[PDB]
This record gives sequence, structure tokens and C-alpha cells, in this order.
Amino acid sequence: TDRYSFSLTTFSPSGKLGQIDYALTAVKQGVTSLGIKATNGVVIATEKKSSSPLAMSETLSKVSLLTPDIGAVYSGMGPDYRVLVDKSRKVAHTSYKRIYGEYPPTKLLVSEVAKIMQEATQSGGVRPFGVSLLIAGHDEFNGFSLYQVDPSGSYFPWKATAIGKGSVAAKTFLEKRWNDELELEDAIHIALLTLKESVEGEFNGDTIELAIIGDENPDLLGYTGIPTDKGPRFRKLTSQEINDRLEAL
Amino acid sequence: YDRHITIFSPEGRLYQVEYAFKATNQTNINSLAVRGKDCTVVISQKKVPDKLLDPTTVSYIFCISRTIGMVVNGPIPDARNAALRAKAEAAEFRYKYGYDMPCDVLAKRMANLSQIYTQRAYMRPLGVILTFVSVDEELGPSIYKTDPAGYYVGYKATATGPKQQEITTNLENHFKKSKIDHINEESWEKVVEFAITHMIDALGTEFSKNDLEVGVATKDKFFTLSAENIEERLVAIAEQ
Amino acid sequence: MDIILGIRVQDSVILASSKAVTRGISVLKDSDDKTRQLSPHTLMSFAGEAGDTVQFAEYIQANIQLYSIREDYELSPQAVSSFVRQELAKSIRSRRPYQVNVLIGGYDKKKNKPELYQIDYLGTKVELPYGAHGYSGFYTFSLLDHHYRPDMTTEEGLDLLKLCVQELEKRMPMDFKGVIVKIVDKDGIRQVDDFQ
Amino acid sequence: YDRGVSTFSPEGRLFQVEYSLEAIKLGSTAIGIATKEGVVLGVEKRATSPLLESDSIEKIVEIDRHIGCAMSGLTADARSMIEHARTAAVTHNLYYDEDINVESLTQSVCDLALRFGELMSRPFGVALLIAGHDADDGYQLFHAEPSGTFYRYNAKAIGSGSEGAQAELLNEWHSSLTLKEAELLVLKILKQVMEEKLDENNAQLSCITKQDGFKIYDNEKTAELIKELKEKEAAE
Amino acid sequence: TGYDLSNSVFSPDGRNFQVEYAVKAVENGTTSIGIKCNDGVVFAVEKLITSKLLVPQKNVKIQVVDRHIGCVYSGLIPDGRHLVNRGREEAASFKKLYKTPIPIPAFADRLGQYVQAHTLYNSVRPFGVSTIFGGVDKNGAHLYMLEPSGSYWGYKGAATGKGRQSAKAELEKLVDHHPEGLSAREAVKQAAKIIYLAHEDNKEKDFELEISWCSLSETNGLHKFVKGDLLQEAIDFAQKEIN
Amino acid sequence: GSRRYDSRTTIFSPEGRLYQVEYALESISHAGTAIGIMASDGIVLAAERKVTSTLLEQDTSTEKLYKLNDKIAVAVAGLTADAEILINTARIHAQNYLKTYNEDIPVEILVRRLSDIKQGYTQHGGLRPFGVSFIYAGYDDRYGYQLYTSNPSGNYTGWKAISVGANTSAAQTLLQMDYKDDMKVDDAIELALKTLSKTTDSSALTYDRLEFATIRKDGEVYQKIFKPQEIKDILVKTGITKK
Amino acid sequence: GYDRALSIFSPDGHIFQVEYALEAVKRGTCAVGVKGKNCVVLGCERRSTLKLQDTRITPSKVSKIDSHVVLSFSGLNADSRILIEKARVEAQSHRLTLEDPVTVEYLTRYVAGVQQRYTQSGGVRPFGVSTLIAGFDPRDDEPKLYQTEPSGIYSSWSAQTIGRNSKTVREFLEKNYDRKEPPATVEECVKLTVRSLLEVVQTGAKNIEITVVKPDSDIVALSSEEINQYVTQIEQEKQEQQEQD
Amino acid sequence: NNYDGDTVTFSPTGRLFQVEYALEAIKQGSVTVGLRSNTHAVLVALKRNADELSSYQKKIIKCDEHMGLSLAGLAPDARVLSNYLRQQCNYSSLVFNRKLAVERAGHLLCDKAQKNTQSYGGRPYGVGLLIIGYDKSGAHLLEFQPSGNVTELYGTAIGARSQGAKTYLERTLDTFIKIDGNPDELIKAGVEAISQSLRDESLTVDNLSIAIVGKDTPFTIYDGEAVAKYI
Amino acid sequence: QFNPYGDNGGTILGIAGEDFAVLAGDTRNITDYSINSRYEPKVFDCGDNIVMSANGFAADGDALVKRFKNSVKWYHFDHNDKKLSINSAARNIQHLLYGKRFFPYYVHTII
Ligand SMILES: [Mg+2]
Ligand SMILES: [Mg+2]
Repeated sequence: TDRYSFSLTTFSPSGKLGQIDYALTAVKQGVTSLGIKATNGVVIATEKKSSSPLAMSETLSKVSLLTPDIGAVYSGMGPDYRVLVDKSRKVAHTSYKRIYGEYPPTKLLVSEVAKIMQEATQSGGVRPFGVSLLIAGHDEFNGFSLYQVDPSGSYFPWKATAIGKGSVAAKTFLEKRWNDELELEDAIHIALLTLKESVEGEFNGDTIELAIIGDENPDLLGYTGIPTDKGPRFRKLTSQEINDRLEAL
Repeated sequence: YDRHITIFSPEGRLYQVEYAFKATNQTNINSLAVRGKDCTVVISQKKVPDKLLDPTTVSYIFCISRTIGMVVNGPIPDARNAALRAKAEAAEFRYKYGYDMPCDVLAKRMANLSQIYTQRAYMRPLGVILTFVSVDEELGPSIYKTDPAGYYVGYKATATGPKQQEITTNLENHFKKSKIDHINEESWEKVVEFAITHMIDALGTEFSKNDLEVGVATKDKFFTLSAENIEERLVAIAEQ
Repeated sequence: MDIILGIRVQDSVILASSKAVTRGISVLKDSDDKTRQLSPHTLMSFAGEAGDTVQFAEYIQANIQLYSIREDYELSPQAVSSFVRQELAKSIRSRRPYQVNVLIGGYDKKKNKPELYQIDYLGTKVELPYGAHGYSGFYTFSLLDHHYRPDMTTEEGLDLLKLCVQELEKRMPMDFKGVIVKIVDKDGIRQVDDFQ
Repeated sequence: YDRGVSTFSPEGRLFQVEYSLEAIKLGSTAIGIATKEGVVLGVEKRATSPLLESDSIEKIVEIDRHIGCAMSGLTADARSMIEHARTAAVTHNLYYDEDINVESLTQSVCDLALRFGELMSRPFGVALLIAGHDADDGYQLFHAEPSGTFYRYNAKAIGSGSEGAQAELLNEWHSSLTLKEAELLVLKILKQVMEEKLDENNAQLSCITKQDGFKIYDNEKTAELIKELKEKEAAE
Repeated sequence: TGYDLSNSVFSPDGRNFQVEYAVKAVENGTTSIGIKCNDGVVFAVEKLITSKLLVPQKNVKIQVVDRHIGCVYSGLIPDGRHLVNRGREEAASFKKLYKTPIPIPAFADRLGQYVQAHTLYNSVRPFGVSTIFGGVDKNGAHLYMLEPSGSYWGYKGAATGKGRQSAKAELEKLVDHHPEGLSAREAVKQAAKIIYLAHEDNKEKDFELEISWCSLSETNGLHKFVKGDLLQEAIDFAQKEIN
Repeated sequence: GSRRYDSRTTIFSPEGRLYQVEYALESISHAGTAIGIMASDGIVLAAERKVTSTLLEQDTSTEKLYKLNDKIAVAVAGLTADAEILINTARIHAQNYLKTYNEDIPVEILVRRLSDIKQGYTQHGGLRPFGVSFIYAGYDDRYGYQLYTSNPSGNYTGWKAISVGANTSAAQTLLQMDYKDDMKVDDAIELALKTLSKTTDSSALTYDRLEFATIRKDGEVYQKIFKPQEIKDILVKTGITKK
Repeated sequence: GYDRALSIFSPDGHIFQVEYALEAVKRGTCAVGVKGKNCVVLGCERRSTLKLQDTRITPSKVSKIDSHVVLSFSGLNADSRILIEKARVEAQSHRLTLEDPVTVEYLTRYVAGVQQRYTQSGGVRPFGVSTLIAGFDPRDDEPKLYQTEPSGIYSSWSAQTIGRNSKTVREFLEKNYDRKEPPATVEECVKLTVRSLLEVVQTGAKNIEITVVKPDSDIVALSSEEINQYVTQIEQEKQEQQEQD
Repeated sequence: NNYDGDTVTFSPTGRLFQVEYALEAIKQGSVTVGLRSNTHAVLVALKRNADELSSYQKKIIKCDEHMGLSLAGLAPDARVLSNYLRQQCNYSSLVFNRKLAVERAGHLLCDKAQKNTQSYGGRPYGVGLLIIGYDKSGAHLLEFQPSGNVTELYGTAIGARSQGAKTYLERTLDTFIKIDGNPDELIKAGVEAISQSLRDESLTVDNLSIAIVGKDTPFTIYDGEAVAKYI
Repeated sequence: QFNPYGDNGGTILGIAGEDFAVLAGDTRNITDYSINSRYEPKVFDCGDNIVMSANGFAADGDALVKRFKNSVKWYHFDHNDKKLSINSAARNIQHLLYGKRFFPYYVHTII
């Protein structure tokens, strides 16, 4: 019987919410991830830190698809991110698609997952989520967008940013490399360069995970015959594409 | 009291998860799992110290479904708890979606439940590590492992226990020499022999037919070997 | 059934309600007032099934009085009519729906305008220069359609009301024992003492 | 706060009940005396300021025509209790076409006392004197505590000054007391234990008689009785 | 510090100290044993006579589940009654759904899952009993022992209580000397002997022996208490065997 | 049980204060200052962003000023997520009032509802209060233009000019010093900008750290949320900055 | 779900949460009620800490429960909002089922019952509010004034004060209120109330708020101008008294 | 020590201190004894008053025409448990046309008391019970403790100074067990037992309560003048 | 289609004297045109010198009489073995009957 009906996150006399701060600490101790918004697409990237050499890293995906036009990456506790991506996928249907027949815009799905995490910082008998999320999406009326969502439930739109360990160095690197005329390939190159500083071991298509929100891929749709139905704008790059772009890194 | 319930420490850690991890090793038994061409083998140490025990009832390998088998590294109460839950989840999956629950999907479900225990204060984590194996009809031989932190992943091979590291290194070396992600054997008998041999090497100890539990998963069936099956595997090994 | 009439003239709203209450073959009462004052400038008349009428009317009255006390302000007649209509529209799909039809006459002091609303038990509301509930309309709607004029005075409206009541007393089968008449204008709600 | 509100002490007592008894010890004085001519209930109103209208201090209430109640302690806590009593009485009547027994009403009231925990959050902070008459056991006076226990007393004093008042009652009570004697005795003990000079405004009398039921004395009758007691003490 | 104050809390070692304290409560109790024979099981228990005001042969300790399961427990007796009530509910449910009486391993796992669930929350206390139970099903005889942690195993012989150690010693002797297995009556005699032997730790107080058995041939697969002539025969065997 | 871990978020201090309300107010005291000024012909809201970075997308950014309906807007000080929860509830309540009465909701009714929601968390439920303070700027046909404020205690108050968040003492003193009852909306814009520039803990009051909004008056009112370029222009117009 | 016992007993017999609610009441602005011969007057202190308050829209310290009964308070404002809403709902319900407005004693008793309920229920804290409830019973001309406490205690008062510095105002009232000659006119009662507030209200004008209740639902709030006239009259009499010897 | 804050906490030795505090609440209650032969069962209770102006609190409660009990400790808990026992006997009679066996009544009381000792928020009962009954298997005397332990005996005693009565019954066993068909003699044996627990007090008609049940004798209570014969 | 009621016939008769009362009933229990029993009593002693009969549907009558006996038992329990007066019994039986006002006992009751 759940007798934890009271808040586990309370204000300290200094004004801090301790559990949110500690979740942020856990996020800072997580592996670096980043996102860069170009003019014709967005890119999100992170490092695949495997637990064992016997473990098959391809089974575990750090970059997840939320909707055909919205993907997500994280920094922090993996399982929290996994339940969060499940909840986000389901809420994209229950709270929007089943009502309007179209997928939600990036800002509204970000607001839904932020509401989930906010309730996690205030409901009874629960701890905040120990993750920070980067959501990259495209919708018809807002275009391409990149959002950061923190354990407290706050979110911010970004031209480019990074989270996790080494986040301040990556943010400084991005501030000096980002302009408002960047093509998607330029953003991919800048993302590879920024991630290289965060890794010390192998840096190849098998050790880093990278996805984009770009043009519609009709070959990825699976059916033909509806002209209004284009392919998804989300595409996860393959090890081969990553290595190809690493040749000229 | 940040050490009593599943809330963050100032360092951002969940000490109850770490202590459950510590509890998983309480039984002092080691297990490992490897994949053949068309099979998946798990072997676990069987230690029956009390002579009054019925040795047939001493097992940490569970038949979750017709295709999925699970070996647990942890105390038997939490082990049987997780086993019952996994069996129920697999049966319900089959009833609802019309096909057998895959290994990785059941692993994800159990890891989600473990994560729920990691975030809700009123339920403690299970002090167990669950290794699920099968021959998936889409993925082939599969090994997936879950832990009290809600983590899960797939494996070429894996080991769990106090001396796990030793075993792991052994297996790593072998794959670094074989350059393939499985055991190049067509018969599950030879894969069982491989598993027992490499565990003997990594642990530096010999085993009788009463020192082992073996679970084999082939296309459309998971089963466990008996004392005699293990014994003739050991005979074939000794003839090397 | 019961006679429920309302006429919106240039400067007031006049409500006329039959005075009889009848069960079976007995006229139990002949001095029954079928209205509740919802607010100092809003009056509601009602007709329908026994019990449901007064119950719904006094419920609406209590709610409007609570709002007035809470906000120290009088809701416009349009707001009161919308609240009543929404209550009735929720009623029809409930376990036991309210079987009550109402007329709402108000003086919008912010608009300085008389307003009359006819709302049936289904939650159907309209704003009309003249309205009626029950069989009464079948006789009066034509009468007024001929004689009503938008610039009429309160006395002219009372004369038209007298014409309607005379026609109802001539042609309607039942004896509704006369009508009580009330006027709602910028100065509130008063009752005409004798219409006969 | 460090332990459950239903925790036993090492001595075998419920902490919250003992603390409620401590709270009751601080309440105003209330005295009941039972005689073969009826029961008398008196209370010290104890107005907390001269501007307080002592008429609104209602520490004597009617449960039913044949049952009255006096309170001592956190008197607000008594309110719901009184309700549960009144209801109970009339309800019995509705089901049985008769008056409820005094002891049955007292047991019904006491059945609420320990219904707290984690249910109300705490025991009641008020004790009650329940005076009444029924055709089975005549006139009766009961003392009901927030422990669930109720006793029957020939005389009983509760509230601040209960020890000395109870000793006085033990010395003065006999089985052949008349009603007026009990009235004067209540008045005398109250005047002794009160910090203020007892008059007809800071003290209240009431009685349960078989013929007239439960009657709360008006201030004029109580004042005349006070003058009678003054004259009795003067001539002794 | 304070890791032992709340149930279901992990200590830095990975222990649940409240379960171990319940185990202490169990060890404080009287001795109860079970012995698996060739076609059934035997249960025995020692009952201290605190005073001769106690009515002999009354105050029965062994409980029956369904018609084929016997249960005895050492520790907090009311906790054992609670566990037996839950087990009876489980067996009734199983029979109502599946027609057949509940197999002994199935019933064992029912009890075990219940006891384990009683270690998952801080709002409940672990069971202060160790339970020896079992009986005969379609697969033969089964004897089980269940610990306050929810752990349980199948045994050739089992024992708990203050005299559990000498009982386990005698049971290991019996197991080594009879690889073929004991008969039901021989198992009853040996249970009487082991109870009388383990009573020496409570030597200052008199004890009453209580035995039950479920044998495929001697009781036709049903649980029956050993009383009358057979009980006196076992008592005499133990008496002349302690000398 | 779980009573050991209850923070008891709805209790009184010995001095008669609510611990969590006070600590939430302390938390809000570190949030970027928000100012509301009501003139005779409009209302002005001006808030300072604390989330400041060059790579931040300020076009699609909104952390201070939110629309409740077409007549009411709010400036937030504190945890933006609790604020968005309360803002969604407020929007739903405004639409409920509209559907029920076919009239736009009066400002004070919405403010009182939100404040009652806040108060509920300070008296029951054992939950933490919302770490949010609102400045409401609204217009209705009963009181014209209106400014209110609400805080974690659930207390709401009406003002001619007011500030929430950091450095409210200095801002309120400056507003008292320079506010006139007859001043117009543009004068209010200037006063709010000057107060923010004089109280800001940053080097200078640049446009990228500001959110701005005006509710003006046709018998219809207009809500304008200033875009970054409009904020830059109004900054050079006031003289806070030079182009 | 949440049912933790917050208001419990202490070893000395105290319920500390109710007493801390009384402290919250003590830290609130002062409120005064004075009974006349044919009226009741409720005065209230307004905090002077901030000048930019919008007086048309800021919630007033005096609230109408019904057309004939008024409630003022001292303590936390939001708890008072809760109490006032409950009381207005109960007033309308009583009108609906009894076909008669509430007596002042009845409304006071209901408010006191709610306040007491919040001191014996799990998961809730007591109200940090004390109230003065004034008015006239239906078809009655005798003035009625009552006071309710966070504990649930309620009583009737010829004149009473609550809030900060209430002891001073109560001393003043006890020295100046003659029960044999209560204020004969509305002017006398309002002047006595304004004097009571002047005993503690330092600024005076615009810090005092006055409401007058007269039989048959005659409730009117005095604007700051009449209040300032009263203040000027009192001050002039004071200056005379200061140098008329 | 640190493990008596609730019933849901074991001590390092394995004790439930709240249950022991309830047992102490019993030990301070007034003494009562029970004893049975082969044809009757008798309860003898010493009632306790507040002062000389008060009554003597009842200690014997009737549950059914064939079963009753005496209390020692918290009277409200005894009332609750006796009401539950009444309901169980009533259910047995109504559904099965069957007098409830005293042994099954003891089992029901044990299981009722147990659930308060394993769950948070609750508390154990603070009263001990002596249950006399006559069923299809003869006379029965039970002792119930709030730990849940219920025990059938020929006789026993609970409350303050109960050890004297208990030892007297242990000695008198062979004699009083044979008092068949003579109720007054078993009542005299019971009052002789309860006299051993007297300290600076003597049995009077105001403070003595007796109850009897048995073959052709419904559960009946003697109070006041009725017990004057046995003083 | 299932009818929850039946008719078992029978006839009862009560007469009140000066210092006595009498309550008689036929002992025949029938169903349709067949006889169920020639001696099935339906006039019962309920204690406290109260005799009761509920004639009509046998199941409903037996249920009502059982409930009244139980009410007498609990009245003795809750009020110190107070004798239940005939008027108190009558009011208690009125409440028992009206409890099933919208699913009645098909019985005519006489005490
Ligand atoms: Mg899942
Ligand atoms: Mg947890």
C-alpha cells in the first residue's frame, strides 16, 4: 500500500529544491550530448559509452524517435530516459494525434514531457527524473526547432547547445562556430567536431550516435499512393555515413 | 535518510540501487550466457551445501515461456518474484498481441518495472540480476540482462556473479581471437561444452554433474539439462 | 398546460403567468405565483412538471444570489440566461431530466435595454420580442405578430397582454384562473395588482 | 510526531488520551450531583473578558428531553459529540417508540472516543457529565472521558479544581439529598473553587427531573439560590 | 546508521535487517520438524506445558491445508495462523479454477510469494515464523521449509526452533543411514525421537509431542494427525531410545 | 511506515508562519524581476530574463509573459514549470467561465481562482507549494484596467504598479517615487524600463534579457507581446541604450 | 490519501498547531467590532507598508456573507477566503431549505464548526484566521456581534478586537464601553470604533476602514472622506483636551 | 528502545514492543479468574471503581446463550472484541443453525488480534480475555492475549496479582476439575482462587462479579446482592 | 421471466383479551394446487412474550421473523437485557418492513 502521498521534493530554507539540484548533478555527471539547429534541418548527437565489450551497443539506442518529425537525445540516467521516451510517444498520440489526426508540433510535445517531469518534481512519493533532454523537431508552421528540458520541468529553445559532462566547453565551442546561415551538413560537421573534444577513446560511427531532422524521406515511409503523406523528417545516420563524414573531419 | 529510500543523494546517486546491486551477489554463484549459430546456452553454478536439501529444488534458472529462459543472480525470494512477474507478462503479451513475447521486449518490460521501483519511494528494488535468453524468430540467439537500476542491453556473451569479471575477460579474449559474435557451432551440445569449458578455465575449478545448471534455448523451445545430460557433456569435455 | 407569456417593450419586460394549480379534477390553487426573482433586475417564470418547476427555479435563484453576494455585482440578463440554458442542457442527458420551461425577463442596466429569453427544458434558448411556453403560444404568437410594435410603451404592452389573455380565456379549453403580471424595468421588478 | 498517534506507552497507556486528559484538567469546573429527586449540573462559565456576553457561554446543553450534558475542556470538540448524542437519542425513539436509556446514550457517545488514528486525527479534548432519567435505572449521572471509558457517579467534578471539589462531594453527599440541597452544594463548591466571585453570570445551573425533563436555570433563579446559600453560610 | 529501523530497506551490505530480526523471533520459538518418507511426509512439534492448567491434547499446533497439506511453524504462532489462512485461500482458489487439488510445489510457491511480498514495503512487518509444510500430490511426497525472507526449499528433512541444530544433526544421520528411504511409521517413530532429543534445550519445562502425517499408503494421500495407539508407540520408542 | 520521511509541508511555525510558503518566497526572491504598471489608457508588463546565453533562441523564447485569454496576461517570477501548470489551469477556467456565461471572465475572478488553487496546497495534501508569483494584467468592462499579484501563500492583491521577484524593495521604492495616477501608458513603459535598468544585477539592460508586453485599447483592447527587435527599439527610444 | 495527524496533543495538553494558528492571527492586521443600540460597526486596520495599492480592486477586510450579515477577520487572508466562501454557500443553502436567512449566531456557529473540523482531521492544518461576525437576525432589530477562533470556540461580544495590538484596543474598549449606555446613534458607534483604531493605527486616515450594519440588511462602507472627518473631529477634541487646563 | 514506535517494527532480538506495552496495559487491570469442571465453567471478576462516589466497572460480557468472557485492561477494546465475538456466534447460528464452538471462537479472536500487530497505522488491542463456554464437546475455558495467542485451560487468571490465583488453581486442579453437577461449589472454588490475588481488600457485593455457563445452564451473570451468598 | 415471489396459502388470526392475547395459524403449507406440508408452523414465540406471524410468501415470512428475532437479541445486548415492549417491537417491525419498500416482503404481519 502506497503510503507516500506527500512530496519528496520540498523547499529548503535557502530556497533550493534539493532533489532537483541533485538530479541536475546526476545529469552533469552523464555522457555529453548536443544539438545544433541549421537552416534546413537540426542535428542531435551523443556518445555511446558501452558497459562491457561483450555488450552489443547497437541494441541500446540513446537517440530515440518520438514522432516521424521529432527525435530526442539525453544526458543522465538511461532508464529514466527510457520510461520518458515511452511516455512521450504515448502522449503524442493520446493528447494530440487521436484528436487532430496530425502529429503535435515540437513545442507542444516538449511542453507535454516537461509537464510530466514537473509533476515528477511535485507529486507524492516520487523523485525527479535524473535526465536532461534535447528534442529536435520540425512542424509545418514553426519549422525546425531544438529544445532543452531539465529535471525541474523547464524547457528552453536553442540555436545550439550541449548537456552533460564537458557541457560548458562544448557550449563555448558552439558559440564560436555557430551562425544563422549554416546548412545541415555544416551543422553535422560542427557536431562531430564538438563531440570529438568530449571523447577520448574511439571516435567513429560505432562509438557515436547521431540523428537529424531534415527533409522528408519518402523511401522510409513504407507505402506509396498518398501524395500528401511524405516520409518522416527524422533520420538516424548509419555507422557508414558517420565514418564517411569523419574521413573529411 | 537519502540512504533509505530511492531519492537522490547530494552527489546525485541512489544508494538503495547500489545496495541492491550488492545484494545480487549474496548467493556466491556465477553464471554465464553465450550464443551459438542457432542456440543460446546459459550455465550457472549449483551449490547445495546442506545435505538435508532436496537438490532437485535448488535452481536459479527459470522457464519463463516456451522460448524464453531466465537465470537469476540474487536471493531466491526476489528471484522467484521476478520469475513469476516475467511469466505473467509473457503470457499476457501472447494473449493480447497474438505472438510470443520476444526476449528483448520482455527484458525492456522488466527493466521498466525495475526503473519504477527506482523512482517510486514505496517499493524497494529487487536484489537480482535477470539474464534472459532465447532464439528470437526475428533476431536469432539473444541474451539480454537487467539490473536493479533499470538498465538493460543485449550481449554477444555475458557473465554475472562475484567472479563475473574473470569470466568476462576470458570471454572477451576468445572473441578478440574468434572475430565473430557467437560460437561457431551447429549443435547446442558443443555450445554447452564450450560454455562449461570456458567457465572451468576462467574460474580455475572443475565441476561435477551436480555443480552445474544448464539451460538451452533453441528455435521454439527452451529447456534445462538434467544431471545425466550435464554428465555426458562433462565426459565429452574430459575426452579432450 | 400553464400560461407563460412574456413581452419586451421599449423600456421593460412584462411577464404573465397563469394563477391556477390543478391536480386531477381539482383546481388546488388559484393564486399561484409561477416566478422567482433571480436578481433585482432579472425575473424568471416557469412551467412544466409538478415539483420540478419550483425546485429548478429555486435552485437557479440560490445560485444567482450566491454569485451576486460573491462578486457584489449583478449578472447581466444574458449571462443568467446562458447559465440557466447550460443547466438545462446538462439536465436532459442526466438520470432524471428537469421538465421545466422558463422565460427570463431582465433589464440590462449596462446596455439599458429590456431583454426576454425563452428557454425550453431541452436547453433551447432564444431572444425574442415576445415569447410563450406551452399551448399558449399557438394563440398568442399570431396576435402579437399582428399588434406588437418595437416602440411600444409599458401601458401599450399591458394592453397587448390583456388582448392575449382575453383570447386565451375565449379559446383555451381549461380555466387557468387568470394571470399574475410583473414588469421588469430599470427600477427593478414590480407586480400589477389587478389585471381583471 | 516521532511516533504513531495510536502508540502505547511502556506503561500500557495511549499517549494522546493521557495528553487529552491533561488538556481537560485545564478546563472550567463542572459538577454533577444525582439525587432521588433529580440530577443537578452546574458549570463555571469563566468569561475571558468583561466585554464578553456571558449568555453565549453554553457549557450545559440538552441531549434530549430527559438527558442533559455538561462539558469541560476543549469545548469546541464537544460540539460534534453533542450532535452524535442528540441524533442517537431521537434515532432510538424513531426505531423503538420510546426514550433511549441514559447508559445506552452514554455508551453510544463513548463509542466515538477511540475512533482516531491514521478517523479523526486525535482524541477529544473534553470530558462530559451526562445527567438523565429513565424508567429502568431512575436518575443517573455519568462521567465520559476521551478514553472511551465512562463511569457512573453519585457526584462528580471535572475540570480545574476537580480534586478538592471531589473531596468536598465525598464529604457532603448522602443517599437522601434533596434537589435543593444538591443545587446549593453545587453552588457552594463552585464558589469555593472559582477564582472569581461566583454570581448568577459566571456560573450556570440546570437539572434533570422526571416530570419536567431537562431545564437550564435562568439567571434570576440561580441568583435567588445564591442568596439562599449566602444566608445559609451566614447563619452557620 | 538506522538501516534496521524500516522494513524493505537495503543496508550497505545488501541486507534487510528486519527480516533477520524476524528470524531471531523464529529462533526463539519451540522446535518443529518434518521428515520425508518413501510415500509421504511426517510433521512433528514440541509444545511446552507452561502450567498443568493447560488442557492436554488440546491447543493443537499443526494445521491442515486443503485435505492433503500439513503445515507447522516455529516462532510467532499468530503469524503462522495468518500464513496458513492465506495458504488455505490460495489452495481453494487453485482448486476452484483448475479442479485438481493444488500440487505441493505450487502451494509452496504461493506461500513463498506471500512471505516475500511481506518484505517489499515499510508498511508491513515480515513473518515471525519459519514454516515446514508439504504432503502428497500426483508427483509423490514433498517436504518444504519457508523462511521469513520468503526463501523456501524442498528438504529430505527440515527443522526449526530453539532445538533446530540437534534436530538437523539427527536428520542428517537418518538420511545417511537410510538411502532407500524410511517408511511412514518408521518416520513417525524417528520424528518422535528427534523431538524428544531436541527438547533438552527446554529441559526445565515439560513438553507434549504432536505428530501428523500424510502417506500415500498409510493415510491414502490425506493429512491425518497421529493419535491413539500409534502416538503412544512413538512416545514409548522415543522414551526407551533416549536411554 | 512512511511517516519517517514526511516533510509536513502544510504546518505552522511556532511564530505562526508557513515554512514552505516562506521558503518558496525566498526561492522567488532570486528570480528575474517582473514589473507591472497600470496607466489610465493601458497596462505595461516588463520582465527580466535570467536564462541568458548567446546561443539561446530568443525569437521563440517565452519564460516570463504568458497569455491567459485575450484580455488577461501574466508575468511570472519563479519556477517556470509550476507556472505553466497554473497557467494552463487558468486558461481552462477562463474558457469554462466563457462557456457558462457567454461573457469574458472578469479579471478578479480568475485571479481569485488561481490564488485559491495556490492556498489549497498550503493547508492540505502534504504537497509542496508552487514556487511561483504572478503579476496579472487584465481588462474587463467593470473595473477597466487591473493589476494583481499572487504568491505561493495564495494571497492576492491589487496594485497601480508592482514588482515581483528579485530586488522588489528597490523597485517598489522607485515606483512609489516616480508613479503618477494620471500618467499615460508610454510614460509607464519608460518608468518600467528605468526601474529595471536601475535594479538589474547585470551589467546593462540589453534587449536580449527582456520580455515586454502592453495591453492597450475602438472599444476593444489589444495585447502586444514585444518581439526582440521591438524591445531593442523601445530601449533606444527610452535612452537606456544607444544604437 | 494524505491523512497525517497534524493537530495532535502535546504532553502538557496542548495542540501546538492550533496555538501557532492563534499566533498567525496575532500577526495579522487589527479588526474591531462595536455594538450600538441599533447598529453594529466593524473597523479594520489597513497596512501602510505599501502606497501603490489599487483600492478599488484589492480585497476588502470586510465581506458580506449575506445581505444582512458581515464577516471581518485577522490572520492569513487566503484561509479567510476559504471560510467566507463556505459561509456564503451555507447562507444560501439555509435560505433554500428553511426559507429564512440565517441568524448571526447560526452563521457564526457554522464557521466555528468548520474551523474546529480543521483541527481534528487528518492531512489538514487549522485556519490561521480569527473572525468577527456581525449583523441582525431576520425581522429583528437587536444588534448581533460574535467572534470565532481557530480552535472552533465562538462567543458573543458587546465589543471585541482581534489581530496585532488587540490587547491595547481591548483595554481601551473596556475602559470606554458602558453596557448601560451603548452608542445611541451610528455616529457615536463609528466614532468609538475609530478611536479604538487610533489607539494603535499610527498613521490614521486611509489606514482605517469602516463598515456600518443596520437592521433590515442596511450595510454600508464609509469612504475615506467620512473616516477622515471622524479622525479630524477626534483629533480636535484631543488638542482641546490637551490644552484646556 | 528505538523499536517501539509502532507494531510494524521488530527489535534486534525479535520482539514487538507495542504488543508488550499492550500486555502491560493488561497487567495493570483488575484481576479476574476462570475455571471449569466437566459440566460447568465459571468466571470470577473483581470489579474496580474510580472512587467511593463511582460505580464498579463491568468486567463480564455475554456473547451468546452458551459463551461469555471477562476482561482485563482497556475496556473499549474488550467491548470491540466481544462485539465481534457476538457477531461471529450470531452468524454461525443464522447461516448454519449451529452454536459456535468455543475453540473456533478462540481461533477467530486470535486471527482478529493478529492483523493489528503486522500492519502500520494500527495498534494492538489493550485487553486480555477469559472466555467460558459450553459447546457440543463440553465445557471450555480460554485465555486470550492481544499478541494473538489463545490457550485452552482448566483454569487461569489475568490482571494484577493474578499469580496467586493461578498458583492456587494449579494446586487445586485435581479437586476443582471434578466439581461436576454442583454449580455453587465451582463458584466457591473460583472465589477461593480470586481471594489469593487480594491485597488490602476483601470481596463485597459492590466489587464482585460472577458468571456461569454449562450443561442446562445458559451463560448468566450474578452481580450485587446475587453474589452475597458467596462472600 | 423469473418471478421472485410465491404464495404458500395459510391463514392467521390474532385476538386481544383483557389480560391475555392469542395468535393462531393453520399449519398447512401449499404451492399452487399441491400440499407442501400438513404441519409447517408459522406462528412463532420470539421472546419477551411476543408472538409473531408473517403469512403469505413463506420465504419472506421466515426471513422477516428471523430478522425480528435477531433484533430482539441485539436489543437485549445493547440495552442491558431490557424487555422489548410490544409497541417498541411494532415500531421495529415497521422499520424492518419499510426497509424493503421497493422490493417488499409479500407477507401480512401480525404480532
Ligand atoms: Mg513498460
Ligand atoms: Mg524505491
